[PDB]
Amino acid sequence: DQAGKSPNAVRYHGGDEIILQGFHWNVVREAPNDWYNILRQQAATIAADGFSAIWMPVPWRDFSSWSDGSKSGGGEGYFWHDFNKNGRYGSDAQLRQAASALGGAGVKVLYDVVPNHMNRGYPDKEINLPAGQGFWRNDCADPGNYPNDCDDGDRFIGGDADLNTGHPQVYGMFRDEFTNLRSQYGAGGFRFDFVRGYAPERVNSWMTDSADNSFCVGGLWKGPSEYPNWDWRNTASWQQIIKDWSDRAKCPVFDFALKERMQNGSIADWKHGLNGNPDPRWREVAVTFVDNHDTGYSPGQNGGQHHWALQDGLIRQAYAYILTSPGTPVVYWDHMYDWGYGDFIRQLIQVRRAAGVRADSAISFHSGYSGLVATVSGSQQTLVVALNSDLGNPGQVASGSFSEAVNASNGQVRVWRS
Ligand SMILES: OC[C@H]1O[C@H](O[C@H]2[C@H](O)[C@@H](O)[C@@H](O[C@H]3[C@H](O)[C@@H](O)[C@@H](O[C@H]4[C@H](O)[C@@H](O)[C@@H](O)O[C@@H]4CO)O[C@@H]3CO)O[C@@H]2CO)[C@H](O)[C@@H](O)[C@@H]1O
Ligand SMILES: [Ca+2]
Ligand SMILES: [Ca+2]
Repeated sequence: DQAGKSPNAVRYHGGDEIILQGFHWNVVREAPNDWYNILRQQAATIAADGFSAIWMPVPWRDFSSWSDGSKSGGGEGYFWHDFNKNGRYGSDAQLRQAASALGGAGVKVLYDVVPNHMNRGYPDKEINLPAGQGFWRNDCADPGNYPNDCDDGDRFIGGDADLNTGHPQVYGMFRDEFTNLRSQYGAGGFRFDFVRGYAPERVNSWMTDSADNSFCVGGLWKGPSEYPNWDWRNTASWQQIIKDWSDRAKCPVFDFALKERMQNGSIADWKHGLNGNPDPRWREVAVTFVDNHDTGYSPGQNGGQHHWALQDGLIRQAYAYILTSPGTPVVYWDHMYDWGYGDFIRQLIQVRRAAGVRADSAISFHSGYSGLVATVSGSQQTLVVALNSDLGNPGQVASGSFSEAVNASNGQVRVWRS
């Protein structure tokens, strides 16, 4: 495990990570208080599958609850009330065992942290911040979903649960918890939640103070049309918007540019995600994914959230693309362990590693065929990737002696290594 910072000091940890999102939206409903026991038990498997890191659910207990017609949710971690680790995923004790088992097997533990808001209203909690002290966004005049004097970012829905993460005491509180996660819960890094909610610069601060040399990733889902008309971002590409967050937080960022192309364009247009960017300083900070707990389905109730789900006819192509290309790939728990894509994914992980493909590896796109046709310059081998293409042989697009590495879905997924 190579471990440095990128050339622009972004915390990509060697640019060689392969991450597993370790949960789906309905875990708290399907394996109540049993999730950490399940991970402990699966640690060796996760490690053998080839993952170098795992994105853990929020560790802070969440006993929230909501209902919206047929829709229902709560307890998943995004509306926590305390730093107490005895939540719906399992106890503190189990968490410790789980992180220890993962860590021992050589899988880094990345915690999902939610600094933007908390469950203000929860009656029995250990963290009680009174009103009128500047701790809350709503301590200030709250015009609309725009930064206010009590919160330098967007608000979460109503904004009544928004924290002034910039308040010296609120900042300090998060900072200590981050340090706590690293020293007693074996944190090798963090996934920063709802990043649009507070300044990017705060994320760099936090990382600097508690885990400067760790891995970090920001979850920024905000399209151009959500910025004010006068803002440059209102006219920028998805790529520019996320790259800008990354420059400021000094953390890799989820590639929502690739996700939007996967949902709205053709497979040939997948080349316009951050990860396909010709400048290595651009593509290396991209954290690729096919679906997450928000965008995809989940086993159980209501099929989870499925806000921007990738259709099944493209799941193999999508994994083939992310696992063989630049940026840092993320595998969704369900595709891997629930839905039967596990074998195919395992094969690609092996291909990626044998080729020595990394965050900054070069990628070239070949124009004369149908589908996506790309040449990837791994540090050990060159890969030719042809997805839903009329390409006949790797030699039509690259110099060298190629061997078939992968051939799935009636040749819709073809990968060759030199
Ligand atoms: O007190 C503040 C607000 O509280 C109430 O909001 C409810 C919402 O209406 C519910 O829908 C729900 O919210 C979920 C959200 O549905 C779910 O997607 C998840 O969101 C995360 C997301 O996973 C994550 O990836 C990330 O980037 O950001 C999101 C926020 O962290 O989790 C949310 C919280 O559980 O629950 C909230 C609170 O219970 C109320 O309705 C509002 O009026 C009020 O302002
Ligand atoms: Ca690394
Ligand atoms: Ca906010």
